[PDB]
Amino acid sequence: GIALGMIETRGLVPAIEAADAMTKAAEVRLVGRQFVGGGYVTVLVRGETGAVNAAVRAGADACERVGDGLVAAHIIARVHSEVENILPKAPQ
Amino acid sequence: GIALGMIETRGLVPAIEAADAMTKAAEVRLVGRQFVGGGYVTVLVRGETGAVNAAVRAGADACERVGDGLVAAHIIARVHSEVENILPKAPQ
Amino acid sequence: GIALGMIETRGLVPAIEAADAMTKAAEVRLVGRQFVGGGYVTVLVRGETGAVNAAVRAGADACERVGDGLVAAHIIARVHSEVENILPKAPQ
Amino acid sequence: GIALGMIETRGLVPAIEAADAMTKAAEVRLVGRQFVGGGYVTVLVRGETGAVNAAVRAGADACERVGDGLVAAHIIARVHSEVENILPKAPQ
Amino acid sequence: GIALGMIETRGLVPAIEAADAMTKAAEVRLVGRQFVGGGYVTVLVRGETGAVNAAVRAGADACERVGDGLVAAHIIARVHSEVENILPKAPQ
Amino acid sequence: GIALGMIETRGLVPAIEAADAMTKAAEVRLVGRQFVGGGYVTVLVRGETGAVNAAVRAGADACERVGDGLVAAHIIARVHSEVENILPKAPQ
Amino acid sequence: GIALGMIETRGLVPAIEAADAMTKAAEVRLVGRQFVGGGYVTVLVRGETGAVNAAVRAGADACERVGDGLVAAHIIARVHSEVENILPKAPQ
Amino acid sequence: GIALGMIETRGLVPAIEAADAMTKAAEVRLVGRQFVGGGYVTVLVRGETGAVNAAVRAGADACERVGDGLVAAHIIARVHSEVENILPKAPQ
Amino acid sequence: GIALGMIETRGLVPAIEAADAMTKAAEVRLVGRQFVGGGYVTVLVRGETGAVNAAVRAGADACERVGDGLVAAHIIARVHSEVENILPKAPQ
Amino acid sequence: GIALGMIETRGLVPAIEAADAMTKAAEVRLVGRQFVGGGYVTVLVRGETGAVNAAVRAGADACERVGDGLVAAHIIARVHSEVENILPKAPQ
Amino acid sequence: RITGPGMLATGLITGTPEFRHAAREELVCAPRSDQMDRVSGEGKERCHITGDDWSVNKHITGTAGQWASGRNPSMRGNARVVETSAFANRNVPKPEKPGSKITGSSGNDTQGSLITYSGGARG
Repeated sequence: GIALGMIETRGLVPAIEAADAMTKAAEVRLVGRQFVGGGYVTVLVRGETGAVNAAVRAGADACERVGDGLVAAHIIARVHSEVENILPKAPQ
Repeated sequence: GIALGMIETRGLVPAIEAADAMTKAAEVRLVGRQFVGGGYVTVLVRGETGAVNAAVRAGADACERVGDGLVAAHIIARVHSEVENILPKAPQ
Repeated sequence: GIALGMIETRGLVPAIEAADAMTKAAEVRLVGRQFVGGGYVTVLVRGETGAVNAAVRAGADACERVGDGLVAAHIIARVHSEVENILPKAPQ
Repeated sequence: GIALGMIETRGLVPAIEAADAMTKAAEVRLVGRQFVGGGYVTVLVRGETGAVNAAVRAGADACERVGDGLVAAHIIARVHSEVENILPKAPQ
Repeated sequence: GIALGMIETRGLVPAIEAADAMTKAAEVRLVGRQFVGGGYVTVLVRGETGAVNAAVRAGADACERVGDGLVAAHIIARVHSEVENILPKAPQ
Repeated sequence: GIALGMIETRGLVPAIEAADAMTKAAEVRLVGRQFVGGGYVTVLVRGETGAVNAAVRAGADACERVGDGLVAAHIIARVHSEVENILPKAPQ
Repeated sequence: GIALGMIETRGLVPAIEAADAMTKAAEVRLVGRQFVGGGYVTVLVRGETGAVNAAVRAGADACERVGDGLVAAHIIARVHSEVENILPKAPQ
Repeated sequence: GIALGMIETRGLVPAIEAADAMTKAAEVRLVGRQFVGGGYVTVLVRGETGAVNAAVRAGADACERVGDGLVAAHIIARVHSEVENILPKAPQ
Repeated sequence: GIALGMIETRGLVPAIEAADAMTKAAEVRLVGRQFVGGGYVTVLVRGETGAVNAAVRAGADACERVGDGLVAAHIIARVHSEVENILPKAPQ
Repeated sequence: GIALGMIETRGLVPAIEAADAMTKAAEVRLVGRQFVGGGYVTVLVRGETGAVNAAVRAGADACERVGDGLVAAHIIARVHSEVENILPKAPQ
Repeated sequence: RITGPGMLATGLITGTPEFRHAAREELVCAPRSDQMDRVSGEGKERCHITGDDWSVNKHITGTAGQWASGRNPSMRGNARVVETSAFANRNVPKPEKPGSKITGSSGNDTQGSLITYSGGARG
């Protein structure tokens, strides 16, 4: 799957809950968790477009009222080949 | 040892007090402490579902009145396999 | 390419969307993504002057409503040779 | 000395003043300085409960009016073994 | 020349636009770009006292309305030898 | 000398101005410049009590109006032996 | 394909029509038909999340006006291992 | 486990959605799915009391609006040893 | 990819725009561009059901106002095996 | 160059005029002339984005009142590699 | 009509298929308090240096103003800043202060700074 679904949150607790609901809610692999600095934490997954749409929706709904809350929940069905250089491949 | 209890605090002093209260209240292991950045600190514990419900409540009460305070108290009863990657296994 | 295109955002999700829109829109190379700190994420692209102008406009419009939003979208047709030392060469 | 005494301040200047006041007040060991992020700087000491009760109080009184101020002053007479892993054992 | 001129900005984009404007405006050599943290980027140049002043004023005007704006603009005609140790020499 | 003078400022431009004023005013030695995070930058000078007291007073006036201003200006005539571990030995 | 799409109906005729509409509409394998009792017949299909979404929409649109009608159309993108032993494993 | 959680729904589409939400929410083993007849499908999960509470709450919430609806959601912390005879040990 | 998505336009310039938007939007393969004759040109892509949906929406939106315009934008989740013979596999 | 500029007209006379004005005006190579059918003629040029933008504008103005006229005038700064398969490489 | 993971987060998700909008968008130096200078050291303009100084009036044009800013095109966006930091959290809402009721010679100062023991109790 090449689709990218990213959910951004203020703090880590909303992000881990978002990642939990995201993965439970469809076929998606948690490729990365990035601390953006200033609080923002981004959890991003990869999978087929239909699966990523369901995963992102589940994550945004689940983590909306956890801690500070959801900042962004975005989907890119096909990230350009250049953008792959700035995306994590396996979770860390 | 599958339930995940996460406490997020503004600063490290409330985080350490929350960690102390959480480990003292129930039979939970302190998996890790994370500096999310921007002043956030998250302490995660793993244990039985009942033990993590008691520990989180005990931790949340303790760190509420210490410094800037508690941002979030969350429980994940069943944690997906993928999320385990972004979850620290032991405290550095 | 000599021209430099810059898009700053508040968060990583808008930065990825901006970078994706920039690269898709025109012939630009994603030289680097930088975490400035305190929630700022800056994406840099290099290309011919015409391409960078088209890419930066696409990036600003693409990420305008995504996440916290866009901070700056800047174009530099030709940087002074001194500035070349502080610009990333390849992303990482 | 097994008790823990933590002081969290907004900036390094009150932290160093707090650190100096605590070590000068009683027989305690300065075991860590932690840049939590976003300005928070935690300085924590280990010593006897009486020695760390008198060190933390002096430190708090000294760093309260210095710089931005004092965020928290905390004492844990008995530290759970699990929490000992997330506590510094020597200055960074 | 040895006079030092620094411009501080919120975010990297105004920092790079400043550095571009100062280098192009007068006979100054860029010597560093520091990520202070919290979304602050400082660009330092060196040159003759008159040249540095002309460059810094041009840079201030240029980055004043780019992104999140300009925080500071400073020239030190002669820098004490001690402050040379906390100043970057060549951009890396 | 063992007297310690610490000046905290929001940003780096005030810190460099503060350090320059301090080292020029009295016979103090600049031992470090710490990026606390959250924007704060702390410059530490070591010298004789009389020299450090003069240096800090000059520094506080010089950087008060530069950039976002001054956060703290502190003097410690004698620093405890324990604290000197958490104090930089020389600038980097 | 691990996504599950279910379409309950009142009577068997709308169920068979829904089963035929769903399989024809997209790439979904018809896992089974269960007589729930009380005049409810459920048809379950499996496949990719995108395929199941197309199939379920087609099935619901086909059985809406057939006989007594539609009771439920649901799409589960990911099915937990526990729910497997209550679904009809054999296609026939 | 000893805790018993039951959710009754009108049809098998509302029951499967509950069963998926239950087992996903907490570590509850799905013991039975009974066609009571007349269009009632009952799902019983067995687990720890804390786990079952989370499971039943998650299960009831998920299928309240799925299909004809949720009839009831009932948690029994421990059933009388006599009532164990009328409970399903494993799913059909 | 089984799923098929066809966009038909009056002329070739809108067809090329639709093809570019489709292939950029999601992960699809441009299997053929057919000159129907009489002004119509049909660009059809193959991919997964989810990707194909996102592709055709972008293609329809992109080529709507280019040249004469758009004639039809059709999506088929899975064509019948017989229709596979009258479908291109690679562009002429 | 990779930017693609396509001009479509009713008849070959305006199409040839568009090719002449386009190639004369800027530095773009004429890559293809296509007879779509039904009277449409498409002339394709490839060059740098700035070069292509001037050429398409010149061609459109030139063929606007020659014969039946200008159906379209489109620029694609970067064409997806998939669409490269359906584009002519050189003229007939 | 059709339930599933699609119905969730109706407003939150921003993505490719439907979110994408369609066919639309006295003293020599001036008073220190009443003065603030662009350049802050050495190039400070507060003090009225009289003579052949490096200052430039309105008559002269170049090297500053529109001749620097106008070179590079720029755009600006109203992104939302919370500024989460120790300084910003200096006014964070807080729970009621702990109260000490200990009745022994405890060195219990209830007028000083708040020193919280385990549980958040004051001491």
